[PDB]
Amino acid sequence: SYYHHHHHHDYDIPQGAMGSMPPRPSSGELWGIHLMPPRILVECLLPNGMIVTLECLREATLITIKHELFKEARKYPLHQLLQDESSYIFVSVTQEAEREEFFDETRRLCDLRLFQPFLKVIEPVGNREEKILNREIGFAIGMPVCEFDMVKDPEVQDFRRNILNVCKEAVDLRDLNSPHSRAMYVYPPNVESSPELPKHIYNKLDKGQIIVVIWVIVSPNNDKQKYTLKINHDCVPEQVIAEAIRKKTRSMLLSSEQLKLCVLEYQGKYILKVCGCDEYFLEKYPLSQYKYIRSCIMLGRMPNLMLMAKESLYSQLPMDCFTMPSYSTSTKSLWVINSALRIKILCATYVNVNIRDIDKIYVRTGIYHGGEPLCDNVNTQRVPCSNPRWNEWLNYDIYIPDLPRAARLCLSICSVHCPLAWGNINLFDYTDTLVSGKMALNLWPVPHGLEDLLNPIGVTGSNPNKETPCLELEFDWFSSVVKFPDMSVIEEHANWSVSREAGFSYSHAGLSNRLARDNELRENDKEQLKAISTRDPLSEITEQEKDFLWSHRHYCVTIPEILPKLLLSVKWNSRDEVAQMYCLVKDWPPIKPEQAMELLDCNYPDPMVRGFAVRCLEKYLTDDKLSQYLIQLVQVLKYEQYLDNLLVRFLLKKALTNQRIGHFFFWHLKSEMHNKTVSQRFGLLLESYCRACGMYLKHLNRQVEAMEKLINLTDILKQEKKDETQKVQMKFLVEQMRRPDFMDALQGFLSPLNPAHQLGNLRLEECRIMSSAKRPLWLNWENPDIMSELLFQNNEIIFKNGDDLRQDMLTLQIIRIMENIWQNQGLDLRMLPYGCLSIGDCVGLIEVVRNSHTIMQIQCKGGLKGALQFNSHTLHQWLKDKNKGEIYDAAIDLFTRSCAGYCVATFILGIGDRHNSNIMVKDDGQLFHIDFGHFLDHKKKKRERVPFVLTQDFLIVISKGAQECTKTREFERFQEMCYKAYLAIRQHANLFINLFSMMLGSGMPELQSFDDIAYIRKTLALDKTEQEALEYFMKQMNDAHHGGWTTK
Amino acid sequence: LQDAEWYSREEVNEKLRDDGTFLTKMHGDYTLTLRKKLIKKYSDPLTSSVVELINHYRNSLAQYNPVYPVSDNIEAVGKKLHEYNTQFQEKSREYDRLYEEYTRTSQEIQMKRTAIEAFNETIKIFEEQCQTQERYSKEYIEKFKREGNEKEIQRIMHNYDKLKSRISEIIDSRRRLEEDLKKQAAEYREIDKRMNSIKPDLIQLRKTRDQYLMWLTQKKLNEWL
Ligand SMILES: N#Cc1cccc(N)c1
Repeated sequence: SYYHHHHHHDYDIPQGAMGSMPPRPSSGELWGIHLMPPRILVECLLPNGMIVTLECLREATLITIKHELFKEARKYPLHQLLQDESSYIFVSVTQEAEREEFFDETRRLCDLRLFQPFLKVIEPVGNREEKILNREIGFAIGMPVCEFDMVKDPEVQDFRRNILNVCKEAVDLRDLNSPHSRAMYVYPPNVESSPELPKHIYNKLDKGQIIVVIWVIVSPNNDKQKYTLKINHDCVPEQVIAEAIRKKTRSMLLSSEQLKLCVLEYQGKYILKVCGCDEYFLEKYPLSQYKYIRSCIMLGRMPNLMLMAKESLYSQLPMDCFTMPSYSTSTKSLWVINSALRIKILCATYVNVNIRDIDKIYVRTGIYHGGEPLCDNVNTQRVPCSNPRWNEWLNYDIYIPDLPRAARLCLSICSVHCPLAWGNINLFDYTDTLVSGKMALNLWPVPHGLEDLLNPIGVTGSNPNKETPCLELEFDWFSSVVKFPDMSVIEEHANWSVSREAGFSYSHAGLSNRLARDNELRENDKEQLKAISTRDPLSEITEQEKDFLWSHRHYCVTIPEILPKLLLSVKWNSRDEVAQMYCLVKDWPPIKPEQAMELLDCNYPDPMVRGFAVRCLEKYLTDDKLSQYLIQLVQVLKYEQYLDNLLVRFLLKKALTNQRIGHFFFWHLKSEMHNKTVSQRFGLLLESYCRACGMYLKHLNRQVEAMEKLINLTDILKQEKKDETQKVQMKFLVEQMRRPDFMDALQGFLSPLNPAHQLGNLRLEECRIMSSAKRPLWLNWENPDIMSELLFQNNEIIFKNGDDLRQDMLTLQIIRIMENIWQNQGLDLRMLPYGCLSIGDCVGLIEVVRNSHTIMQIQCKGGLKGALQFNSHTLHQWLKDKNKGEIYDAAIDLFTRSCAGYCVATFILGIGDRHNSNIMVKDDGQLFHIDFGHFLDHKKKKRERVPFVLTQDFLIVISKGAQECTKTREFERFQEMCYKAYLAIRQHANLFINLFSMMLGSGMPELQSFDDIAYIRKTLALDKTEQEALEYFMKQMNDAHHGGWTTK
Repeated sequence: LQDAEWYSREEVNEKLRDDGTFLTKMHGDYTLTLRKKLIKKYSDPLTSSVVELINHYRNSLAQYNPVYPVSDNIEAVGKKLHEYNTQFQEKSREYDRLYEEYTRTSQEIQMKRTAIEAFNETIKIFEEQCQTQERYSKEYIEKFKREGNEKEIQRIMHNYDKLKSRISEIIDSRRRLEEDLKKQAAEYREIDKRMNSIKPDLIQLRKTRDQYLMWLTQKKLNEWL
């Protein structure tokens, strides 16, 4: 009766059930097995040809193993044919299939990444032992350096040798005014962008003063002493250092004049540390302008600095010691070539198709510039579905001189209408040489979101994976290597192309592409241009507007900010036009970085444009702002045509100029090394960084090693220890963490979430596996700072093996940026964008916020006894329970200030639906969201959603217990914060579009193409006027809530 | 003029999605969105209506500036939306599962390939080692003459026996990888194969489900979807 007695015969019961943890799988300490057995046999191949098999412990060092090998080899034959043991080094085949010599004989048998458990004994060949520490480099990069040396392609080799230009120049800046400048590389001052202070920070100062606390140390360094100055906010470290020495050294045995002299011989020997972490105040900024201070002000905290002698600081700094590695008029112009383009398709080989399902298959083709320079074509649907071979010159309606520098062929095999594979080639190579001859393009399979035929925003180049559709082809050969024009030549052609237009005559209908208004344009025009200039990148421009722009291009220099719209309004298929655009760009007024970043997205692939864009960054983009946007800048390298380019040279330099940038620049590259779209590019780039970065390589190698311990550890917990009790697993976890290899590897190192914090010594009692099915590890470290207690005695961060962090990571960044927007425009909403860092393929790190609880814990703890119900006041009650006195009043301000911001950010982004277990509240009353999920509304493919719907719980707390909260001023306030915030983001909406646009590079399913990003238009309502948009938001917010939100 | 069959930017992209097809007040009036192109009496040649301007150019846009007018139960055509939407979402999981298996099998394979390079490298070093001992072992048979003759050479030959038979095990271990490499590489061709047959029928299912939702809208929808 239930199922109308309908059977499902197919259905049998004998990764949905316990459906969590879907990445996998990475082999560990040996081949085929995650974690070598605690005792193990190893076949030792000797110089005398004898095999002796030692039983060693997993954890044994090579020094220990050698010492025993040569003891136990006396007992075997041919002993007299062995030299003293010291005359030998170890070697084996590793899991990357290379023969690594083992020089650092402290290393343990598990940590070697062997393939088969066997060591060969030998004398150290290649007497520069020193040089064969690019194992160091290869370890950091996670692919051996010799793997580049056997690459044929000259671009790669050329990148490798030429990029050293950058490495040498950056290292010359470091040892300029050393040791200070070295300390400045290593410990670069962590400083806000502006010295100017927001009003709400200022008002915490009583006419610009903060109580500070300078600590100092005395014999035998154990006893420390406070010195609480009350100084100006905008005074500098040296002024503060003086006052702390004044106070330390006033005395009843020193006159004032005697003091003044004792200040001068002391004042410049010291510098200001932060108690609890390795931050320093090495240069003249307003104390306020340092990040640490400003946080201390906002949190109502007293800064706790330390006087540190410079010699104890230049003690610790090493020598960075850079070395050069072992790897150290003509034939034709394109504009001569008087044919159109034709490209020959030959034979796709490895195509996997059901002859039953599919009728017919063909090769669609096109030429592109991000958007395309001719009507797209195919070829005829020949030898379909079964060994397909076309032998057709395809004919593209475009002259060969009208191909732009960055022109690209995009192609794809399809089904009848449905793409099988794809791949795109650059029509010019890195040396400017037109592509002629026979090419072997291996193809890429179509992604999730992409249904379209051809995919041109896809990566330029072949797949490296051999066993894929290998569609070979032939390019027209013109009896000479055809090259792209010089710039000197494109200049001349423009100078002629302009002078020629000045004599074209009276009537030109299709006025479109030329002024006719001359030096005197109309004023209705001049305001319709700045009207275009305001529009975001996704408000698509019409042919009329395009042509209108293109004619007035010379007045467009007045409005530099128009440039993206202008550049998109060029006919890139008309070199006459293109040659003129190059001449404007040549000296176009530099613009703001947040606007110039648009120009490094996929829609602006020209080298001259991207040049001008980097030029802007070189001028305006501070080391601060670079850090903020580094994620997008790494991602945008993908869209560069060639390995060696201006953007790579810019970042690489900054990276080797500032070690805090360096750090994240390593990790963001290192993250994506799994991805074959970038393994080459990033591998090479990372080799450069790693060869030039000084002692930070050794620090990275420690971080790296620690992560790969945790990768193996969680990897076992998720395969062989699934279907065990937490009890059993947790026993296994703590057993393993106590082995000395784990103790070595997981104790003395820097937090990759923030390398200022040091991790020392695991407290294994506070280390535990969380409940989640992904088996994330809660890890806890002792802060080994001299003033640990002043900041945090314990540092704890979560490591997650199963889950892709980079959605979160971007939303978190996107929040951090809304926060700064809001605050630097005087209005306080306190977002808590916690730390997140992806370090690999669905592997990552999340900052723990101590003293916070999922609303669901508040309710589970607020246990109305007996399972009757949870009370909506329980949050309010729980919050009261914490904050009592005038404190309570301020905690509701905080809750109300955070709750507003998070409501707007959430709404605009359209992050996952919010609920009890993914909202969090802190003892002091701040609220913040976690586990964001799919950002730009990714389940709508299956609405303008409101994810944060403020239930009673929250509303009660916004007003202070009042009933019918809808109608308090407590709430009126809250609403006006929401409206002021909503609009704040709407004046910066270009930036957010742009940040999202730059992130299409990454293979994020939620960012496949621009209409994914287009959601953020609706939700901001950029087509509307702000007062309509206001009312749209109020409208959207009102329907989700069922009352409130009208009569502004 | 209002109905006109063909008559904001976001949804028009999703209606032009997948060469010739076509369809703020203060900026301008109406927009012609031709796919190959947004194009603004109703430029220079102005001569009466919006229906007037489209019927002329349906018969090319080259001479204007230097190339498909694509556009009764209610409750039961609304169940169909739930039906095709359960089919379409059923189909997505199948396409999503297999894109993971494909990529895992791309890795599992390429992991195997490396391991074979590794084995082969290992074996070289073992083959180089039996070579290594024949040099010195056979210098250390003749050099001795009679001393320890078999009490030495047995235990030299024993070692040598273990060496090459350990080689024997490796080579067989490699072969056994290579067999499974092809089995994996077969399954890999099978994953692609079925992805290519699901894909065309995924898009059609999607397309009908849109037109079924188009025809209705000519808040209630969310329970079906
Ligand atoms: N117009 C237009 C258009 C259509 C698709 C993509 C982009 N970038 C532009």
